[PDB]
Amino acid sequence: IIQHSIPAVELRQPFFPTHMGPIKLRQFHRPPLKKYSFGALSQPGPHSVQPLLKHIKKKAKMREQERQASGGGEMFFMRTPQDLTGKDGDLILAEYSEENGPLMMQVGMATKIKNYYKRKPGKDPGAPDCKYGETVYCHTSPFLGSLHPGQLLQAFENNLFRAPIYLHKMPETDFLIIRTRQGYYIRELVDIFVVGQQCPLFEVPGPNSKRANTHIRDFLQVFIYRLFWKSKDRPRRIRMEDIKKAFPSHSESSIRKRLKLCADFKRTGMDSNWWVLKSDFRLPTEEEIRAMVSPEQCCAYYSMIAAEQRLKDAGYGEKSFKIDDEVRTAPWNTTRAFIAAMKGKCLLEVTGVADPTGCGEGFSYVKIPNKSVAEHQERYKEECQRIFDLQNKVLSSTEVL
Amino acid sequence: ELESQFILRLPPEYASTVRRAVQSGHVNLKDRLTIELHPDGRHGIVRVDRVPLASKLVDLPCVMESLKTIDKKTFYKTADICQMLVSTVDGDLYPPKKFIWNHGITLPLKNVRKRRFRKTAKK
Amino acid sequence: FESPRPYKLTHQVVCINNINFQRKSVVGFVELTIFPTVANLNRIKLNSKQCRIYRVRINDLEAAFIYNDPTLEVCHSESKQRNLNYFSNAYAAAVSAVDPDAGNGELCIKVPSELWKHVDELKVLKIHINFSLDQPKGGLHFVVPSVEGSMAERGAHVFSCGYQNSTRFWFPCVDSYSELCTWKLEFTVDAAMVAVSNGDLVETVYTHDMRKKTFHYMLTIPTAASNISLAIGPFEILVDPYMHEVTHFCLPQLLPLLKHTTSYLHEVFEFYEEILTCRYPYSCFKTVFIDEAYVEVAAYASMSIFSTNLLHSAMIIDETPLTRRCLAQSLAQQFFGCFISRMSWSDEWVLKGISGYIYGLWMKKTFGVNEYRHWIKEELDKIVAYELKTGGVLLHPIFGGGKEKDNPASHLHFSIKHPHTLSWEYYSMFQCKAHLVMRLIENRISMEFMLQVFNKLLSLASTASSQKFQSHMWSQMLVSTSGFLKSISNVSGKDIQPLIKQWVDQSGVVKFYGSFAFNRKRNVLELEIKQDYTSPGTQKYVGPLKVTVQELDGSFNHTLQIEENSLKHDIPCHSKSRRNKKKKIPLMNGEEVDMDLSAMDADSPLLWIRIDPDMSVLRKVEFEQADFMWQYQLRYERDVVAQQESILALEKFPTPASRLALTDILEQEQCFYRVRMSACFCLAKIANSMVSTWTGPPAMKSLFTRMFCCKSCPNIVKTNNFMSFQSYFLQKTMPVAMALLRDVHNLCPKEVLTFILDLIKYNDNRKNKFSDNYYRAEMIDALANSVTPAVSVNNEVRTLDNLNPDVRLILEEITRFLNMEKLLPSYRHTITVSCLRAIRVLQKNGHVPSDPALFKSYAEYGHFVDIRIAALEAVVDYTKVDRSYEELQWLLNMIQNDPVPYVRHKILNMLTKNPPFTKNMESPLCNEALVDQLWKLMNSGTSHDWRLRCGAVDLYFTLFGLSRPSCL
Repeated sequence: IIQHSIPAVELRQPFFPTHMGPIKLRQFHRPPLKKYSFGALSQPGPHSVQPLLKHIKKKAKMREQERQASGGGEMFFMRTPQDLTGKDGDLILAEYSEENGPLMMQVGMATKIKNYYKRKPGKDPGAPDCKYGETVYCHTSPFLGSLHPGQLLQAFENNLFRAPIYLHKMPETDFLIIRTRQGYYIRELVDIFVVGQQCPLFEVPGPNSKRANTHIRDFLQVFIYRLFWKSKDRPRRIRMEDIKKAFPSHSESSIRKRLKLCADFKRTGMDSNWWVLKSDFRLPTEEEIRAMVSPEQCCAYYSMIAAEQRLKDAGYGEKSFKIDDEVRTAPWNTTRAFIAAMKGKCLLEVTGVADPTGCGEGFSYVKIPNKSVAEHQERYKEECQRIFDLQNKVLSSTEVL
Repeated sequence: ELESQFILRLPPEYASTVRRAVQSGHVNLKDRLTIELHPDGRHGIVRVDRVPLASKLVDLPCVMESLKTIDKKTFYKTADICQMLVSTVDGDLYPPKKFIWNHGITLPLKNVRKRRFRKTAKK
Repeated sequence: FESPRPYKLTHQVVCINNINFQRKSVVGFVELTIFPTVANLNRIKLNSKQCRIYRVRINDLEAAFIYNDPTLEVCHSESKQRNLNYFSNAYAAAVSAVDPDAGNGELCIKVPSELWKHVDELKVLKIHINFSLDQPKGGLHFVVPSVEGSMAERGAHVFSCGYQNSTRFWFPCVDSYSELCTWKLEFTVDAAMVAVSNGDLVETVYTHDMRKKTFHYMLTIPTAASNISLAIGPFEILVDPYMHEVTHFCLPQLLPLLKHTTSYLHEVFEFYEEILTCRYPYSCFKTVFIDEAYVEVAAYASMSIFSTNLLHSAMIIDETPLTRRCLAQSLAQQFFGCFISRMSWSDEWVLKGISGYIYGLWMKKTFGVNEYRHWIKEELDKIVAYELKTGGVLLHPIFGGGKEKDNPASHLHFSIKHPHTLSWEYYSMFQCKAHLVMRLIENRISMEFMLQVFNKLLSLASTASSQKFQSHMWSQMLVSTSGFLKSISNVSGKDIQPLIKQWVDQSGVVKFYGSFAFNRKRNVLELEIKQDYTSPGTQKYVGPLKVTVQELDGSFNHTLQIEENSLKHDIPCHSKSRRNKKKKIPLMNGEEVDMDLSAMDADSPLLWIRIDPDMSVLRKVEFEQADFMWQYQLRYERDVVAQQESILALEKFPTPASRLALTDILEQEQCFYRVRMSACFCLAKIANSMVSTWTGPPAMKSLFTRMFCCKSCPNIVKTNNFMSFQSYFLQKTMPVAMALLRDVHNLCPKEVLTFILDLIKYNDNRKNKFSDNYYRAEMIDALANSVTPAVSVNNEVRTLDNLNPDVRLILEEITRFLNMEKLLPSYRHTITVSCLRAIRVLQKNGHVPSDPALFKSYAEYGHFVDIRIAALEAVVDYTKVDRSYEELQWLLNMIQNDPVPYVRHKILNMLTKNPPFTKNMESPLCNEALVDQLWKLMNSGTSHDWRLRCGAVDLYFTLFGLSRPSCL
């Protein structure tokens, strides 16, 4: 059970962007350092880099006091955008070995660590203890390869993907710099994880599919409703200009479809007009808006349009998505291959062109049929086990190359 | 707005001094460590105890995520990191492709651009 | 918020000693740790029954002693007001006075003035009581194999069965619920015989080093008294392998059955903490199997103690649900017999609500989401049937405080403050409404929010547990209705207090005359249907809801509802579905593929009516469609609900052969199991309507033809037809409905007769790995459903024809199976049970004469329960139709006199379901002395258990309820 932060569940901006240009899709999850137009750090010259040690201890104390005053147990603290900052709490770094993963979490979303351990035969005294995560004793392997007896394997777990993680040490020269409009902030951090290839659990849609087109419509319907909740006029009213500014790739006629059932157009003698909420229309409550679009559905759409931009940059037009090798590496192709293989509908290519590492250290998510038939599935298990054990050895090794 | 975070790399003696300053938690670190960025957006000067180190903003090849926690089991993602400001003891403090970093920060991710990244086939 | 109950309590210690098997008694001393509340708390009351106290003591001071039993009869034994109403009210007031939830008395030790001045000084005391349970005559059980020489050592066991507040009947305590304490428990046991209670194995070696052992179970986790129970005698099996601490106790020579039985339990704990996001909030979990049950379910703290009928040892397929089904209850109620806890009897319903609903959630994600929905439909079956038999099942917060009644639901008896007034029909339906009202809370509120609520509940409880006893700050584990409701609305405040005052606080079932009209029948008005309802006796008016309609190939149209129910309403209209030879499938529901112009399809753009297919409102919906629409719904629909209700609607009226065709078509696919069983019974009714309209064949023989190829089956299907459990149930069911197929000449199922006899011939060896058992049983019940009432025209009862002819063949087969199961016996004598039902139905047609002495010889002591229980059902119908006074007297004497509780429970239950002596139809003259003995058995001989005299209350409900019995 994954409980995201309240600005994540409330579909808030700029945590969940409404529209991303071609530049933004190339820079998806790689935000470039951009100058401010105003504020302290818009000025030239050196700027102070401030410590956080008093602030970390104070916030951890207060959150513990809020826990003990009602009166213990498990408490949820991620209720505001201010609570999602890196200025407080215990932190990790997570470095993804994949250049462009099939599913990615946004700022504000939640994930777990489960410490998968397979018991030794006979008298197991238990799994070894780790600094992070909850121990899960598993008899069936949640990955493509099987755990060995006595093997502990850490992994990220959420509703998007499954991926093994490997605790390493942050280098002694490297620090975390938090940069805001008001100043530079610094914190010490020692724990960094190397994250392997993802095992996707949520399906990425194809471009202009029916699921993708339903998602854009519903996300537009979510954004319109929250604009009415933001409006303070009685009766509630919004402007077409505010929707078009957030959605420049939509025609006004497609926005006219979503507004005709809930609002009435009142024209005014100016080139700025209002959509007044219908008096007999009950505006849906917050948690009803939450059920319409989940954070996981947005990331599946976000992965598609970013990868679609990368294929257009590589010379592949819309008629290509009998299929080209790079089009097989698209997340709508890899995740549909993996989930059907997870459900027993087919098998995987594993040695093949959709290998994200390019050197034999990862899995190729391309469908092969289930079709001497006990040897066919055993050779699949042998090929899965070999690369899984090889990936475990390389990404956990402290060898200096 | 989204909080910007990036990795700062120092020479080891300066990293040890600033590390002792961070572990000490004294306020005057805001004077002991300053960062100045040039208008080109790629070069800079990192001053440790008024000592200038010539710095270069490079792009990390792997996407990196920084995540917060309270109970060390359920983690909340805070930021995306893809850039590193590298300070050197030599180099032009005011300099008149080379900002592409080729390696991971961690030990197994050495030479990811040349060895561990599948390259895109055009046309 | 707080208890209106003084003298807070912390700790208690038991010490059972000298447990006897010969005079069969128990001695023990208890000690109690009390913080009194106010001074002059002199006449301190505890409560028990059937307990001769040996001495009482507070700190080497034997103080005073008060011991009443008003749980016994009226203060005058000949109070001539021998009707219901006075007795109900008097007994209600009596046992309310027995409850210490007021200034009362059952065990009022008076504090001496010395110790009263100590109360003035210090309100902290200890209580040491010596006492001895006799032969327990309504609190415990000493299961004894009737050997007494040596097998009394190896072969007996000892435990406590009982209802909620039966801890009274075991050892003296409070009103036993809602007193948070902790316990140290000392157990004088045989070195072989292992005793299991709550808590933990805290102190046991070979103990006291003399001849026996002695167990310390300490429950540190703060609980109440009605969770404590001790089963003495079985054998240990840790059935751990996946979760390391799961503990099981069964009688010897029953053990490897657990090795099949017990597992899947790990999966259940996995499921429950996927729900709750905790661990199993204890140390360990303990499970005892026993040959008896006061109640089959029974579930206590860290421990579920229940019957040795639920083993289902690896070959016995039909308890594939039942076993783990009941295991699910014995976990879920466990938690809410653990921690969440009712502040009163009038506060419980949330408990059984969330517990049963949670194992409903289990039944979703374990097997059969369609069987889940089927289970919900059976819940509505039970509830609708009972509250149209009887009045409502209400969930009070409301008292009649101040000697007030406020009870329209006093159609028989009291409910407000008390468990021990109710019927098992009532208590069962209480749990059933509990399930369905939690489904209504789904219907207004997210499942995720339900997870949120329950996690907050158990967080606050487990926080409030396991500490140094926060003084004055500890009763947060009483998580009853009011603050629970508050926490719901804190999670999401919606208009759920209307949900309460509808369903929690107006116990009424709602029928529906949603009258089908047909606009856009090329009508100017467009797609309209009227809303209607009124039907009192037991009615209720629920307005604003919505309506679910399927178009031809189109939208699930949903439409609002209102109160002031003389209503006419519209539909969010379909398109002009025209040229539908071209509009073949414009997307019915996904990629479903169907084409019929067979309906009234000139102007029928409609397919199916529905109100709330997710079964929100407690409903009994009555309306009419075109029969085409019903049959086509039976061609396909995505609801088992819709499928079996069109099964019922087409069981009423029609007979085209197209109905038969679509029925058989429905039977031959992958659709559902029990759908096909009721479809068989559809064919039964409709082919019984084929007397003059025998258009189709002798039905369903073709179904065994076209569906069953062993080795292509040259005209007869025989062998090894298992491992595909669709076919298992289907072969198990179908020949019964074939034995129903009758057309009026002599109803003549002769082909079917001989065919079924041939089915009984061709049974399998051990090639079937599945114990070919229930298949025999229902073939036998098909023979029991070869009901032939009209052979003996004048006198042919009496060995005359050696009565003839096919009846005799049926007799041969059932005689065979009775002696086979006397020799083989396969699994509970289940075959013998179905046989006994068959022999009674043969007496109900006058072929083997109406003589009970067989069934009488199977109601005896040393048989199984199920045999005995079916014999008692049989002899009850015997005394119903035949007018045997003497065996009724015998029956009541055995209601008085037998050791097994559950037979008394079921005698009185189905005696009341199937009565003789029916009210105001009194030919067999109850007025003579039978009212007298029945009034006695209400008063006397029935202080063993509550529910026995609750059943006697049900007896006087049915037999001469609200009046003098027309004696004097």
